[PDB]
Amino acid sequence: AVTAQSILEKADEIRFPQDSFQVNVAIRTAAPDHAEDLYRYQVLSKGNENSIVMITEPASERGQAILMKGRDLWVFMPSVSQPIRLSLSQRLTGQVANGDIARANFTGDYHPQLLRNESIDDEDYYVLELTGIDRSVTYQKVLLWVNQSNFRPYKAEFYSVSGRLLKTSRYENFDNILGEMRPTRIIMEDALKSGEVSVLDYSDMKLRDLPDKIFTKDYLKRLE
Repeated sequence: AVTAQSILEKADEIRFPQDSFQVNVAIRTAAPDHAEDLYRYQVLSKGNENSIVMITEPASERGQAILMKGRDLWVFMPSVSQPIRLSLSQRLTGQVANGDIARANFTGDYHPQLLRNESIDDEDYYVLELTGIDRSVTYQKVLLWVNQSNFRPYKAEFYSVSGRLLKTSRYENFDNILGEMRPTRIIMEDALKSGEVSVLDYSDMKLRDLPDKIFTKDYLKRLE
C-alpha cells in the first residue's frame, strides 16, 4: 500500500538525488512595479544534515555564505569576523526562505498525512499535510500536491506558525537528471500583498563527495 510517508519519500527523490550533490540556483524575483537584481548561488547539499550555500551574484552580496549543520545556520557577512546566526524560516531573497535552498528534503522535517485527494482535470493528486516537527524547521505547515500517477511534486502551499497562507510554489520544467525526471524550475508566489514572484532555476546538478570536514567555519574563511 502507498502510505503518506512513502508518497513524500517518492516526491523527495524526484526533486533531488538522495545523495550528496552540487547544484547552481538562479533566483529572479519581480513584482509588477519592482524587480530585484538576479541572485545566484552554488549549493553543496548533503541531505538535511549539512549544506553550504554560497552567493555568487549580485556583486554587493558575493562572498556571503551559509553553513547548515542540522537545523542551525551560520551566516558569513563582511561586517563581522565571526559568522552570525539566521534561522531556516528566515528570508533569503524574494519569496525564498533560507530552508528552501539549504534543505534537501521534506522527509525528516515534517510529519506527513493525507489531507485529501484532488482532481484538477484528468490528473489526480494526493494532497499531503506536512506538519513541521518543531519550530526550527522552515515551516510549521505545508500542503503538498503529489501526482498520483508518477509521484511528481506539483505544487505547494506554505502556512505561517498560526495557519495563514503565506506563499505558494509550483514545480516546472522537468528534465532527465541523475535517474529521475526532476523539476528544474520552481515558482514561488507571495499569497499576501507584495505581488512578488520568485523564479528559481536549477542547473548543473552533479553528484559530489562532501566530506563532513568541509562543513566548518574554517572551510568558509575566504576573501576573493
